Amino acid sequence: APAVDTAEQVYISSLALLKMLKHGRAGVPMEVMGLMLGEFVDDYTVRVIDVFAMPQSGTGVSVEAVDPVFQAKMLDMLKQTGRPEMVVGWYHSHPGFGCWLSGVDINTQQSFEALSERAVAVVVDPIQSVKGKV
Amino acid sequence: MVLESTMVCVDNSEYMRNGDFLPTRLQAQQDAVNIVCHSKTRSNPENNVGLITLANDCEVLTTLTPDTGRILSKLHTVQPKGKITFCTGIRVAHLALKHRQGKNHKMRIIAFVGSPVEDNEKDLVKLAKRLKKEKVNVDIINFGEEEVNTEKLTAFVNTLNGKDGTGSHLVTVPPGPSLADALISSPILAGEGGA
Amino acid sequence: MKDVPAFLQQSQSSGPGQAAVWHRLEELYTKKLWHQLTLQVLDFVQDPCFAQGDGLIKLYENFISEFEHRVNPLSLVEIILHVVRQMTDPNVALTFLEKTREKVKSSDEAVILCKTAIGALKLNIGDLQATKETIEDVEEMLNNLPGVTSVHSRFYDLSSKYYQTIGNHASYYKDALRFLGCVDIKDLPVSEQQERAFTLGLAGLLGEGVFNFGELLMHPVLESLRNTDRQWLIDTLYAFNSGDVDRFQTLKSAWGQQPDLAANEAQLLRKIQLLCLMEMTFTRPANHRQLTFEEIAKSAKITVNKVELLVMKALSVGLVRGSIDEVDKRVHMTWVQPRVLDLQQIKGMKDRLELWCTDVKSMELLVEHQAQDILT
Amino acid sequence: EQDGIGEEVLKMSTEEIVQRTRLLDSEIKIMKSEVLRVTHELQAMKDKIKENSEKIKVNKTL
Repeated sequence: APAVDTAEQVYISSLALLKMLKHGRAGVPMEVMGLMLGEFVDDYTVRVIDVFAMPQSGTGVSVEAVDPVFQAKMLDMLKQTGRPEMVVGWYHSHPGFGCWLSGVDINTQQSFEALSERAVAVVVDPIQSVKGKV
Repeated sequence: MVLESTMVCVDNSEYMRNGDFLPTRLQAQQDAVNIVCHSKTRSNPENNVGLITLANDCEVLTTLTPDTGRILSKLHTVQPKGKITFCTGIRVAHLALKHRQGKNHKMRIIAFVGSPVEDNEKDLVKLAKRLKKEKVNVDIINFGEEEVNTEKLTAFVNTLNGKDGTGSHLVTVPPGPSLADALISSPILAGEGGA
Repeated sequence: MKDVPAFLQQSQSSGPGQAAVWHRLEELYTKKLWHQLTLQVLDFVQDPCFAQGDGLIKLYENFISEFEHRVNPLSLVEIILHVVRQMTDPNVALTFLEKTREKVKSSDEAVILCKTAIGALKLNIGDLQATKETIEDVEEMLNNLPGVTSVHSRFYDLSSKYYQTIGNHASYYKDALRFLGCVDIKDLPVSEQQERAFTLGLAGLLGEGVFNFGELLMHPVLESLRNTDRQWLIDTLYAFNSGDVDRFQTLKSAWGQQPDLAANEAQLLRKIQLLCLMEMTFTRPANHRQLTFEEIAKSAKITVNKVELLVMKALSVGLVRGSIDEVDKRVHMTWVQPRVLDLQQIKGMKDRLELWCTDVKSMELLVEHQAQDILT
Repeated sequence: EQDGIGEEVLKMSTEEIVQRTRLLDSEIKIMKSEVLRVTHELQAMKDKIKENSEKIKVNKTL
């Protein structure tokens, strides 16, 4: 809705930024994805603290990868450590597509949105992490 | 038991070497611990169970988990030349509360005392009074201490018990043959509230 | 029961007023007081005069066979060792030790004890070869655990005994070193240690190229051990440790009491000097490292012609590395061999570290003071 | 296995064998508890394998 949806300028920490670049890089052309742990303050500030990743596949991002089981499983670990984090959004890497969101990537983003209203979608370019511009 | 996270203590003592609990009390304790896991789940299924050895420079074998399989893997290695240190195991349950699964659950320790207490009585009576305010109570299963001397452990439990919302009890199972099955007598069904 | 009580009654009957001790064992088993049973056996085997006799041998055999989980093998294993020294027949003994080694209650270290004990038995009988193979196997098993203090040390003494029997002193001294690191007085008889320590002390000196005198000072096993002969012998080791030709050699009259030292007296005096090249260069000069020949020469009270030749042997062993310049009358050390902790040594290192700290602070100010524009 | 040999006669008394029988009753029940643990270990290893299998499956097809 135009009356409550505003963009989320993401403050990305060292732990998230490095994690995402490395994970995509090794998998190539197998694409990796995951949920992002962080905290949400303001009506627009998201700090991305840390990430864990979902199943890689040789077709890359798909509906099959996204299951509530992985997420639910993680949350139980979050309690046990005594970490508080709610889910800020999700990430993926596209070596096999550009920054444009692929047809399977939108499907995957819609599911993740149902769980956290404020959801962000990130393209990582693992390939570019080899060169000095990322 | 019912929305409670518990740490279960198994004895390491020289007294475990006895034939009174067949074949040996060390091996018997494995049967006992699985009774404690199974009983707690039976009453309500919403609780967690852990296992600590007080062997050597006290090591947590396994932390709070609903899984009986995890506890049982860890129990087979044990120090049969060790000795029970009652005082240190309480300390391990204190640390556990800050960061555990079931953070918001209640606090209880169920302890076996299969051998006399090693840690000075006075220190322990006094320890109980601090423990009442944080709201963790200790329930002691006594069959080792009673043979030698009068129950010191009784004093500890008395002072401890107040308002906590969880209670404590001294349960006595006999020092002679009764096998592991004696664990039924314990507050793993006999437990009550403090509030 | 008539488990262990049946054999035990036969034994109990024959001893005098030792019967009462025997009766305790029989009840504690019957009650199912296996923990009290474990302690009981250890006290029990010491007291009876019947024990040295055949009834006890037979009793331990029935005891072990019957119990591998009733009571632990570790207490029974300890019992068989006390008996096995008493016997007049080692052949039969050897056989019995092995017999006991069967199963385990839970985990008890008892397996190794039997193996070490068979090694001890072999050595006396005169089967050296056999002693050796078993010694090699146990040595690994013991070493692995941090929990073995005492057991590993008796085993190590046992290997030194085999080397000593041959009479080859060089080999003996080396093997003995592994014992010196492992040493502890507890559970190691006062007497085996005593004989070994006196022999060793003599042994190192006789060697052609073995030097660990500094190590010997460190351990109380050779140091605290003293006898008439021993007072002079430790003073000779001390002389050696510091690296003084002159102290060592003055002692010569005493040496004669031992003829071993007297045969290879020649070798002994040359060796101190060979050491001196290494000792003098690391200790006294920070600033220089070169030594004159003439110093050795007077000290040894050995001619000039010989020292040049002795110095050459010194370099070949590797106590010192360097070059010799004859025409300058110096032997220059590029390097000095590491040496085990010595009394002189520790003092020099501290002195040199102090000189070093002070220079580095002075120098730091110079380096910082100049080149201002790059210094950020 | 161990019993029903003539060697057993020599080594041990009869009383040792009957007492060993009494210990056995408790020992079997414990072994039954151990059944539950072994199954539990087997599933944990498998789960790692299951994760691995998802990846192998897609490549194998078209």
